[PDB]
Amino acid sequence: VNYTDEETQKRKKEELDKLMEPALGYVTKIPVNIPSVRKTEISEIDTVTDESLSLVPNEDKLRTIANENYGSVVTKSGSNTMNFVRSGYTIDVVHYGLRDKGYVYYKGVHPSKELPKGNIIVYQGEWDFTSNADLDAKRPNYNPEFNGYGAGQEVGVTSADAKERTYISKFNIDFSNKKLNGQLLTKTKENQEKLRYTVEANISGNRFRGKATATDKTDPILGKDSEHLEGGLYGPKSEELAGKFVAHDKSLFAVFSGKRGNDVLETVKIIDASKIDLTTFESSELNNFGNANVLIIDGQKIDLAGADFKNRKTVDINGKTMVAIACCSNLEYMKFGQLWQKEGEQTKDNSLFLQGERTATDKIPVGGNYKYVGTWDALVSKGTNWVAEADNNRESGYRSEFDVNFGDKKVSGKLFDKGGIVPVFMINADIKGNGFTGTANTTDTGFALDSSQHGNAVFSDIKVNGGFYGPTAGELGGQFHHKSDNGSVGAVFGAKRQIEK
Repeated sequence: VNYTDEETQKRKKEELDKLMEPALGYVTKIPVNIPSVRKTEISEIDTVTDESLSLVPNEDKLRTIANENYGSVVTKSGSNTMNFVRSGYTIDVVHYGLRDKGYVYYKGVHPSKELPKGNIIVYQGEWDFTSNADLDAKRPNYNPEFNGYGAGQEVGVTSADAKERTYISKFNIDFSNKKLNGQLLTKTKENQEKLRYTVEANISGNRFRGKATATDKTDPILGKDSEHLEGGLYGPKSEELAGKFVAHDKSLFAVFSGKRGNDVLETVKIIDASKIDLTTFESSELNNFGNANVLIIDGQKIDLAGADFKNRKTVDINGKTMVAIACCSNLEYMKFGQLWQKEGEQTKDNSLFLQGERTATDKIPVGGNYKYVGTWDALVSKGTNWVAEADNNRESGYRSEFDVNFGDKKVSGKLFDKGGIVPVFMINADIKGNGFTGTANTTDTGFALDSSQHGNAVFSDIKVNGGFYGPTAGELGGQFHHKSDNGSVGAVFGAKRQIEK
């Protein structure tokens, strides 16, 4: 007898919900019935963490099984059309028996940090799917759509098993309203299109969450709705998208991909997420899906929220032990802080990081003068290392204070050492869109690294990049960095808008 875990509808729902988590990609295994069971649901749905488009998920393992047992692996990725996303399958087309038949997947690169400012933008692409395996699901021994005897009965049937059919996808993305509609079609050799699903989703960050509605509930393979469709926009300015949905009965796993035309569109930043390497003082980008309170390292997530003012989070990723100090608890829409790899008592790859969810451009205050109070993190290196570490002291801590004039579109700021009553860094920037750009300066003679003859640090007009974050730009953050021989600095800062008592 075949004993399996009883699952409540609750548990099932939760399991589906967990699949809605953003990721670079997803991949599932095509269900193959063991001889004793009549039905095998889709279940092995794994996230994808690798950032290489050329790497096809589990094509390695499938190749292997196609080697030991003889085998013929065919891989469809849509690599000849897409630049940032890959979707499709890798499948042993000569499959028999009980070994792996293959996998269906999507994956992407550079989760978009810029979106088209508005309007409806069309994305065209393709989609693929795998069914579950079921003997008692009225799947015909001859299928007019899918090759072979009893497709979908013992082994999941895929888009690869389709008789002279192409599986096209079309999307309308309303960037003004952050809504998304779409059609998944099947075109025949006679160039006749058949709608199979319609999709609807809402956009948060660079991800969209919604549903796929099966247009023909009488279809034994493609006839079940999905309330669990999730995907993302990929490419620096949302050039492409890819995503997936799962049928509510786990009887279908579909992936899809789209790409917009060449019409040059005005974009807007929605996400800031980068790090400054504290030994080269270069700034690199971080992957991020629009949630500033999560840090994406090597395709795996790290929650930064905590009960303290700032919080230390230690997470193991690919053997690498990562430690991140993330500030602050009063910042709902941004985080910044320290990030390194733990090497026993040593620490490598030291870096500062900043993340924030940019305010809607049309929601930036047109006028008014506001104070922003927060803190900062920094490393200055000139023979010795001066350091700023985020804290909760408004009076004598490592303060950061900001006067924002939304009328004159200017930002003035002071970055204090602790105890000091004069700032060691001074920021002047100009507001454009939902960001600001400027300069950080030391005083004419700068500030001392250690409190004679200990050195003085001096920095002239270092580029400052920053943004406003939150629904109404009530939070602000920024970074600056510079490496030379007369001295180097990496710094990130964050501040919360004030009201007077």
